[PDB]
Amino acid sequence: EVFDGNDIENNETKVYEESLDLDLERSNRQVWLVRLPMFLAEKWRDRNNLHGQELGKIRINKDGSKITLLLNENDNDSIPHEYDLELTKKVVENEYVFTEQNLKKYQRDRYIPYVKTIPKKTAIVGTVCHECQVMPSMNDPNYHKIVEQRRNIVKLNNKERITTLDETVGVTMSHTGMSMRSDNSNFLKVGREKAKSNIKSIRMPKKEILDYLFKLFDEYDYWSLKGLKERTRQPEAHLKECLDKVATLVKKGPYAFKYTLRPEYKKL
Amino acid sequence: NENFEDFDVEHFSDEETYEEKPQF
Amino acid sequence: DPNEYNEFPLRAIPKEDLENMRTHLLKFQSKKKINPVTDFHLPVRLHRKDTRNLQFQLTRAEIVQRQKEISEYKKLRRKTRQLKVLDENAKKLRFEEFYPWVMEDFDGYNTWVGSYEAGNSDSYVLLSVEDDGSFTMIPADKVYKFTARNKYATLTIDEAEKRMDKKSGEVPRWLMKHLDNIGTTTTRYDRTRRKLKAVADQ
Amino acid sequence: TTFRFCRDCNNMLYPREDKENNRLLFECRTCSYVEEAGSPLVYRHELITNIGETAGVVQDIGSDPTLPRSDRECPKCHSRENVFFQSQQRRKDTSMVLFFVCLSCSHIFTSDQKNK
Amino acid sequence: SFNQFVDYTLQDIICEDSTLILEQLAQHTTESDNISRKYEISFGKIYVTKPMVNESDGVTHALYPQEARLRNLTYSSGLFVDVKKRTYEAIDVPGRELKYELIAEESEGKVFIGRLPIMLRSKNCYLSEATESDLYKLKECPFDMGGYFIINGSEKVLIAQERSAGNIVQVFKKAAPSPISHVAEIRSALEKGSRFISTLQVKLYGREGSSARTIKATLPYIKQDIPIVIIFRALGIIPDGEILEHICYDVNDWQMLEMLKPCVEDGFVIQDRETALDFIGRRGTALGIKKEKRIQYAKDILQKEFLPHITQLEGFESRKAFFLGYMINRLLLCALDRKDQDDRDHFGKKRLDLAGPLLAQLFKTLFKKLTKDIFRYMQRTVEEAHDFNMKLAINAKTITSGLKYALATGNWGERAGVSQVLNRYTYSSTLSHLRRTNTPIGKLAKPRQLHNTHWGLVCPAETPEGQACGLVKNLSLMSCISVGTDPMPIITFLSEWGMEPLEDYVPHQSPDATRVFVNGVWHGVHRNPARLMETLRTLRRKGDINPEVSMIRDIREKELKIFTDAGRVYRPLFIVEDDESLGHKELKVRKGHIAKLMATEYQDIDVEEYTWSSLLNEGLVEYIDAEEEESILIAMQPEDLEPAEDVDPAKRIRVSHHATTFTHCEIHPSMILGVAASIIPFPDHNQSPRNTYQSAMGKQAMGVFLTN
Ligand SMILES: [Zn+2]
Ligand SMILES: [Zn+2]
Repeated sequence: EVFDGNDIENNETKVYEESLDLDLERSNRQVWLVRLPMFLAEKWRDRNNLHGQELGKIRINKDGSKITLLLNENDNDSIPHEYDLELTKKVVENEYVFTEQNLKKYQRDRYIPYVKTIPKKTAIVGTVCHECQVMPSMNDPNYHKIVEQRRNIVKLNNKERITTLDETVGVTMSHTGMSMRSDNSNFLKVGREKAKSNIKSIRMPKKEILDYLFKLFDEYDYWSLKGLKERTRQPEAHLKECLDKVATLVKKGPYAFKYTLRPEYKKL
Repeated sequence: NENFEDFDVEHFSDEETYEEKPQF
Repeated sequence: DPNEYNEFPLRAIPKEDLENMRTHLLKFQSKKKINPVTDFHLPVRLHRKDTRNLQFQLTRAEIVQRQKEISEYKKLRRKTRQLKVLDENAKKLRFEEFYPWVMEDFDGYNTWVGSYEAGNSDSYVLLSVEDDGSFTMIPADKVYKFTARNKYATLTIDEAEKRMDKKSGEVPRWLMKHLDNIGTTTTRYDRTRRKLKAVADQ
Repeated sequence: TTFRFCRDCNNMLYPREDKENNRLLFECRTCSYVEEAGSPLVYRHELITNIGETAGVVQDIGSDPTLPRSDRECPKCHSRENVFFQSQQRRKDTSMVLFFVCLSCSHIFTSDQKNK
Repeated sequence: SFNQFVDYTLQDIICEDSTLILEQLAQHTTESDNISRKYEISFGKIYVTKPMVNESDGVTHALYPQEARLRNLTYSSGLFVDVKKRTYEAIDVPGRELKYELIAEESEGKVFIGRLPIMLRSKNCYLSEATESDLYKLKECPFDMGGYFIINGSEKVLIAQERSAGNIVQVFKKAAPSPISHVAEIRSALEKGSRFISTLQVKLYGREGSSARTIKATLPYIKQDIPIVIIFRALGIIPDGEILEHICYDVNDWQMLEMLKPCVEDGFVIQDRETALDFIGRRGTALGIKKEKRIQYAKDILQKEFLPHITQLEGFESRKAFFLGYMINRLLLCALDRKDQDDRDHFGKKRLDLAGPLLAQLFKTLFKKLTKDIFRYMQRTVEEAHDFNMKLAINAKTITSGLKYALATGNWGERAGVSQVLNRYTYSSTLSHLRRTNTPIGKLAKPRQLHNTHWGLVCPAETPEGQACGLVKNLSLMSCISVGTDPMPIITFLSEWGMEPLEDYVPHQSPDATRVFVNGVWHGVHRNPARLMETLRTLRRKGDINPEVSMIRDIREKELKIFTDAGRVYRPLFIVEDDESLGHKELKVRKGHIAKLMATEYQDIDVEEYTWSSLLNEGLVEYIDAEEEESILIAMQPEDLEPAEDVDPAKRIRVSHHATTFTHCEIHPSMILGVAASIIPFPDHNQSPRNTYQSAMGKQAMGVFLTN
């Protein structure tokens, strides 16, 4: 959304229906900033998931302020269904959660009236009060599965070895340099697409070509050889043989290297 | 050519030291 | 299991209200508590502006004041070139974060410029506590650290070079105090109050 | 020296002569935060430095296998087993006095006799 | 090293610069030709042939090393790449952004890019899969070990080149006449990138007797030394308290804060991030930036050039500022003499470039030249309207002649003596030349001495007597060089086993936190480092982490360093554990393991094949480099220093060290010697220079160098 700021002309009333000010009454919403391992993060951050379904149940025991998360059985059986929410910071300050949304573009004391401000519909939608980290519980029957997965992370290799060609080396090198096969690819055939265009022109009579030149000079006064040639379809020799008679080329003006009509015919 | 581990000292070869210390 | 505690369901956000909306993280970098509801002069404007040449761009109070005054007044080309390939995610990231987030109150008292923080912007999940005690899950995507700027009348780069230059001697310990007592390069907030009082006295 | 910082902008504070009370005021060079000085000392400079000789003492210093083990008596536990090391301040004119860390109560007791 | 290079580094070099895009603008005088073209040539998978030779008349046949040696050919194999040809067209409407689409001319297709010389007995060579009788049929000696190249029929050995390690902060005391007292430098390098070396020097001006001792750092592409406070504010840490929090990690370190006070005195009159960025952009050396773009110029220098070994991306200014503060902290500890200047001769701070890294950087340079030639030819064809031929687009002779010339003559470029003619005087001479290493020599160090960290890694007495004394070193028998692994799985494992990120690290509320470095990159801190080190060592001893990875816990400095890069010289050591059954420290290897090893050996000369990889896999032995050797205690022999305590007067006097806290044991101390020194009988009964003389002269003996 391209826009210019420092507008004292008040054009934002006409070019945004939505107010530009920061929406704030949701800022009292309590938000927990929760950190996840990659399996829970991949299950919980992909956009092909998350259709508003229930993902778990939160139990808070007030004896020691212990928070446990218990996921449902619908997602997977390899991952644990019980986690502990470690409060890394019980009191979190100066941390908020805001949303960014596109607007409706349709319908000393020295200052400059240009800032290049990009306005967006923003809204403080929460306050972070608890920074939390998810830990798999030690007594779950899938904690060993999580240990095995985290060991597999450093165990597996994401790169494969180079492929060695087991075919005969002559068959491999038959494609190389000296080769019978012509290149059937059409990548950058600029010469092929340029040499196919041939301009062949007949010699129209002198009265006709001078009439056509006078009409085109009446259309527009200055002309270049290539543009007038693609307008007239005539040989260079005959075209110059008429152009020197009824025209002249500019050599020193701002419109130099162009054929323009003679000053005698300019008034006509 | 030759490649020997027996360090025969290059006699009359002081110009290496001259180029090492040319400034005073 | 006995119900000797309080127990809350957890659910994900629907994806219908996730499209065309990015839920970022705000983190004010300050020793004292910052609350935009109370510590900020309403209305607050959180937008995306060019931060170069601070102290010479007008606050919103002066903007609407100048709107009021002017309303009362009126009423051969290179054919081929090499492109260095760059990945699209960081290209879009640079395009978005070329202008940083700026949050300004009405009078310019609180101006906070935010820097994007790429270290752990992909592992954060927000648990919003609803009115009925339930939890709604939000994938946080970007993190911004907001630093307050022009709270103590920062001075400019040219005479900053003049102070760096060794032709001048030791920089005085209370040069800022001398400049503030003179009235040179004041705060945006102080300039806004001066402008509003010079309007209101008429 | 006990360097202290402003509580508005977290810049360090600098001394101020006062006239109406003839006192020392620690003041911020940026945002005019002033407070009383809790000590008259504003600059402290060691020519002979005795700090950093026991630097690196951590609660699991006994987990280092490279550190030697002694049997000298802890004068807080009356325990025998402990670790020891020389002065961690690595000046060329430092002494060779041993510092012993008890592995039961984490006490730092020295082998020095001039001090004792 | 060669197997690692061919298997992965070739593909990595191809995939870094896989794509090459050229845009032909419309250049339209009239609106009838408002189309913009975008021609992209993309490299994909790389393939390597078996070693072959093409004759004059175009006949290509399999080449064997004996035939190459006899006919003065290069024992090389062909490299092919997949090339796919994208072409795009767009309507070149001014103002409207160009949107490109394929015309479905996506031709793709292996094409020849050059011949890579193949070191013998590697995975590409024919002699690796050959049995002893097959070697006799091919007229190759079964005792011949490989390790060399055949370039124009000459056996060429790539001498390992010793270099100082990158991405390490080294603090040095300068000379007395210089105005700078201490310099903390890092030679920052990145392996998965452009492979460019950027030197960041944080220098403390003024001597000890001076008063205005400021600290200034030398940013790349900046003509002046920028003050560290200005650099911190440009990175976005404005307050003096936060800057001193990033630099000094103790609130009571008033020595360090007193030395840091002149720095904020120097940087006081800059108090804004954009002011500091404008300062750095004015000091930018490009001198082609307008007035309003200097902020972005300094931001790009701080992102892409300032500390590239951390990251190249944006949003990591906090990580880079924490690393800068760590650098200034190390500089100030050395200035306050809490630590001395870092030893230049420490062998754990050194790397050895074997045939993998050397041919890797050489092939990287040659492939940059190849892609430049591809772009130049393609630009010439599209400009002059000639036909495009891919056989002329790729000059395979570039790669072929570059590798062949740099392996034939030792000039590594376009360093001398990198590749030498293999010594074939005796078998031991060939072994010594193949395990020989070289150190280039003008610094203030003393690299010719035999350092303490050279124990068990290089031979103590095997060196030339001339100008190469101490510079040319020979490896010990069990010493190996790491080929390098990816640090990213270990970084991820740390992040999910408790290493919190550096972005959320506050030093004053975490005074006992241990900093975690991976390949010299500070990634975060850990609250409890001992159990993290325990589980990491358990993974390495069980084989989950690669055993070449070195893990060091400095308890005194509260640091945990993990090195996964190539070039580290390590040696194997026995592992000593608690062994609560016998109540004393004991080796993990037992007589049952020894019997399994002997059963495997005598089967080789039906039970399970019990090998060195097995001992490494259940962790009876461990790979220890010179950096990890600093944090361990080693017993010289098992049966005397492990169990708790009349002697033969003929036996040598030996101390028991009076300490039972061993973590490792030497396998045998005779393996600290090299190939030539292991021929010496009773070398501990000789004067050491005479052992050096025999190590020199054993290569000039006469024997049977090869059976063929
Ligand atoms: Zn202040
Ligand atoms: Zn004790």
